Amino acid sequence: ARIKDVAQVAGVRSNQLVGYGLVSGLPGTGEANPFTEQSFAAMLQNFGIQMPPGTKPKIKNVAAVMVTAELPPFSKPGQQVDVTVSSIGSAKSLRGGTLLQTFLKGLDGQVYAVAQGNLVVSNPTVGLISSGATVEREIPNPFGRGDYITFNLLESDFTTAQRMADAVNNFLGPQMASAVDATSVRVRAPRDVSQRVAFLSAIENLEFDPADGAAKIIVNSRTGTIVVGKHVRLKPAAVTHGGMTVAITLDDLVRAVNQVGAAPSDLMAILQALKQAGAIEGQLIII
Amino acid sequence: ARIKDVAQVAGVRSNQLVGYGLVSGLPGTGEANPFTEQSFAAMLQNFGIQMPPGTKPKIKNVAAVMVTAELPPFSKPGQQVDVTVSSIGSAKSLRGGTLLQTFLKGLDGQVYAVAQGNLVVSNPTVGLISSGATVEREIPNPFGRGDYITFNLLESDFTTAQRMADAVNNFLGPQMASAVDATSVRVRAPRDVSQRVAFLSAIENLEFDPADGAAKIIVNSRTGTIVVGKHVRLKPAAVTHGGMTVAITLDDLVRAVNQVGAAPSDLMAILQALKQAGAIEGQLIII
Amino acid sequence: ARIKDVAQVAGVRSNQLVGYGLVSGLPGTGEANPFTEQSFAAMLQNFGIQMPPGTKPKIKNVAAVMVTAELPPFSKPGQQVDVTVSSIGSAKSLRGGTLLQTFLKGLDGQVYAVAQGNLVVSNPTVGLISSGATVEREIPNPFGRGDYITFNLLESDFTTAQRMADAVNNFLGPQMASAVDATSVRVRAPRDVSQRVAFLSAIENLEFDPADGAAKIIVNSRTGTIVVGKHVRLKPAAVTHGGMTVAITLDDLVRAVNQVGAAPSDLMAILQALKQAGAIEGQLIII
Amino acid sequence: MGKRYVATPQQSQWEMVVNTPLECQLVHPIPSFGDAVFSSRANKKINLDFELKMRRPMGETRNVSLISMPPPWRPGEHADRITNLKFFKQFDGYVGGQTAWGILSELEKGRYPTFSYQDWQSRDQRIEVALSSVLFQNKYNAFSDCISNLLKYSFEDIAFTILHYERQGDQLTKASKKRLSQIADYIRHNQDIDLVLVATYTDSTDGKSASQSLSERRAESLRDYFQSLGLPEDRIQVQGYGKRRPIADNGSPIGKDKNRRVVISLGRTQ
Repeated sequence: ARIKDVAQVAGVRSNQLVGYGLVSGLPGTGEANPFTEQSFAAMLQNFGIQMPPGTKPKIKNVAAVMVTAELPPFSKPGQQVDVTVSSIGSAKSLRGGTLLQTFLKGLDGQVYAVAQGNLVVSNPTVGLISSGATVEREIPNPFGRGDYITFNLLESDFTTAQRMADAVNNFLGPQMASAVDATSVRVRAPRDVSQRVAFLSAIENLEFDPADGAAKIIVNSRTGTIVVGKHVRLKPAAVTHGGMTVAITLDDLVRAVNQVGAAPSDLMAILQALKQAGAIEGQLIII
Repeated sequence: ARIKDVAQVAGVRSNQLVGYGLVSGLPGTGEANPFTEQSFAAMLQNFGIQMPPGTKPKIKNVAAVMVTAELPPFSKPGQQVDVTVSSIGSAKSLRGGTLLQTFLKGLDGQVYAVAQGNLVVSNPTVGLISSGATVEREIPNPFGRGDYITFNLLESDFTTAQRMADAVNNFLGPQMASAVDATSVRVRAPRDVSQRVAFLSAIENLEFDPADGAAKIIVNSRTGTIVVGKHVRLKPAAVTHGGMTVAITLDDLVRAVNQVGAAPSDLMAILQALKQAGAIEGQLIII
Repeated sequence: ARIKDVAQVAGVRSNQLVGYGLVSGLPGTGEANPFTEQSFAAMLQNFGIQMPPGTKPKIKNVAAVMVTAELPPFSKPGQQVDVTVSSIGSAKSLRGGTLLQTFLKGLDGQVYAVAQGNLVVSNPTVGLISSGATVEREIPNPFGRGDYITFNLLESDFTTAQRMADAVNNFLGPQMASAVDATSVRVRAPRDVSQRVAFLSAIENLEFDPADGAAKIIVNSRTGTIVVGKHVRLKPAAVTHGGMTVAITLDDLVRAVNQVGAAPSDLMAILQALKQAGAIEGQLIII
Repeated sequence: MGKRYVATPQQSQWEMVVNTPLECQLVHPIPSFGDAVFSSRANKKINLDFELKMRRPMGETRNVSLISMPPPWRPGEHADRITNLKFFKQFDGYVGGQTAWGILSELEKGRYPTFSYQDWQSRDQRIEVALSSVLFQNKYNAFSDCISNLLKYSFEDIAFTILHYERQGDQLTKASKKRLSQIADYIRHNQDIDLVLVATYTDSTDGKSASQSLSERRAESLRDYFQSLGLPEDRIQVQGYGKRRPIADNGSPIGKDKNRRVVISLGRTQ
């Protein structure tokens, strides 16, 4: 696995932008909500049409939506990012709509992008635009600062952190990378920003073997799927479910489930009994 | 991949223009909204016909619309750009309409284009005009300033940025291009604007191989499609879904889905369990 | 069994983050609860739209939810974690929704993550997001402090604690690890944080045999499954159930159950009689 | 600015070109400049040659400065002046003795050995040539292993050999068999050896005809052995001189044993 596949550079982050806007050009599948009409009236005032107070627009092709964009790291003004458009009123469908000018604000309350474009919906009330938002401002980055760069593991593990440190040391030389915890690995990097990009290009393509990790059993209590990871061991026991008795991975337990009618989701309750009896060498996680 | 295919020049941007207008010549598929009638009355006053106050026009061939145009970089007065016309009232169809004179305003509130023309609609409430807007004003550009030009990658990556820098250096000579982050590459350029255009013409056609990028799994939660990118690796595990057990890309998991009735969209929930168990070497992205 | 499979490092803990948010883009399966409308109005005020007091939004695509995330140990800012989204009002379904910006608070009342994204629901009122929460703050750790590290057994046992101590001593040398109770094992570790990670990497992969543990019988009173562990012995006795008499693991008792009609869950009551007569060498646990 | 020739981390590669018990050759290609070759050869003494081989030959003899420059990705570390060499005209740069081992050591620490000098082909301007340490460790381990598995004798040490026979029998003594095994190893690993000259001759104890017969039988046994090593028959030469041409005083027990001997002389095509 390449380092870039299983890790991210510290300080090189994404940012989330959110804004309110109106979607027009709907085939009569718009809203009549008070906030939609209020926003529509304000927008019309912005163009020189001001209705008398208390006038009902009777609009049916306009829907109020919430626009969200994720700003990739090193985003420069003039670039385009995707936006997700979701209806917040009572519009039946956003299919075929057009997002009007909406300003996308950061967590500090400043506008960083402007979103327009045509919605592509499949849920008819959520659509996407491939280049809806144009980046208008930059977010500063700590990437070029300091005397080292840091890799953050996507899956935290002490062994994976140490193996990535060894991979860099073998490639470059001794005392070059060090694991500071189960997630972060610090690599000494050049001070020049151009040399650091060239340096990081060679390092992020290094190959190493991530560790297997702790043995876990993942149970989706609402879907019924049971994922048993590697290194999970079930201690032998006599399991009596329904009217039949079986002796002890899931293959034997699934057969015991199939013996009686019961249900494939009855296996989720057999594991909990095994966990209580100490017959599982691992972690039973319910998601 | 050519540089012009995978990158954009910094400072060479598009601009978005928006305006309000009326669409006439509709076969009785117009509006009766108060703002449509108000705008119609103001337009008629602009031609010497002023109805007494409180007069209802009873118009049925006129619809109020929002007109949007994108101004390409280096747009000169006299050029024509496309406009998207979307209905904002309650008109049933814009098919066969004619957009009347509408002024398109920039983000600074100034008029940069005037839009007219004939609508071509397929959604019957959104139409397009191939040369609707005529550019009337210029937007200044920083392209000819400075001692360098900058390329912004469409897909940000450290390796792609460095490979594009090497491509320029190999073509021209040493110390010519430098990658300053994962997105931007700076190339030294002539001071003369005519020589810079000739210089950029040779550079934007250079060929190089963009990097593969980080391994990702993209799941469209509303359509059901799952796109597994290159370099994604699934660690072996025992997955029990429904009543059958399978052992471990998607091909094996799709067969496990097809074993039981279930649904092709049940695979989206199997991946989340694998992600929780640490059996995915990559990023699971939900769009 | 590896040490990392059956034990956890003391001081290396997870943290639970909880927050309130709204889910938009629902196909008309939203709420009308007073708190949903109040939160929606406050959110709209945050964007410049303030409805007059007493205005009913009449929203149908918005649902109020509770967002929960678990913060893994050594979580750094910029990382992404899963979030579970559960409806708390009266929404019929959260399928196809979009979680709006919600702040996830710790047990001390401070915000440590921000959650957004697209919900993936199978129960239609609970959904999951694979990278919903972005970590924004760090929680300090006592991992690098002191002159030793401590392993906490997932299944507490004196023999397993001593065997893990012997496994470390055999690998490294005498007087290196010591069991302080049935759960914890203390291993002397380097003072340098980088050396401690390298040290812990070698130690957590050590293999040893966990002890069998106390003999137990686990009975699920609501499912009917009876899990009889190893080392459980039933003393011989004459059991008369229904109209037939049997003499004495579960196999004989299951046959006695099958003799009469009765039910497979009548075995749970036969064990209690055996427990009262002192015919069980073990613990009868009801879960 | 200046011309610096170094392999970037994406370009740096080290290779073990010759890996035999007679020679070791570790090669680092310096892009746009040439090669850097470390060579060790089977010998009784510690030997290493470093050759900076240039595509465009050295224009003039120049004083060269060898420094141990830290790589860019090591801020806060200073450069160590290693030494001053002389690169000669139309010859590859050569560093030998302890300095070549020091270059290997500075590469082991993760540093860049840099040769700086004024290039004649470059309008007499100062240029730098650096050896990259990227992807050096594994090939340095392989190089150390091959150096470990080097013969402890050279062609000069075995080219002339004199072996002795036992008092009774047609077999060589213990030490003579050991030396013959050494010769066989060197021959089997060296393909440049063309000629083998064998001159058996014995003591005066037996009769002249008997002496000649013994000497010829011994010569034929040695010729068959040398054939077994793979040399073609047209290369081996064997002659039995009997009890004639004594090198020691016949009559003394030690003298007769001295004369009971074979001469083996190798000849190579280097």
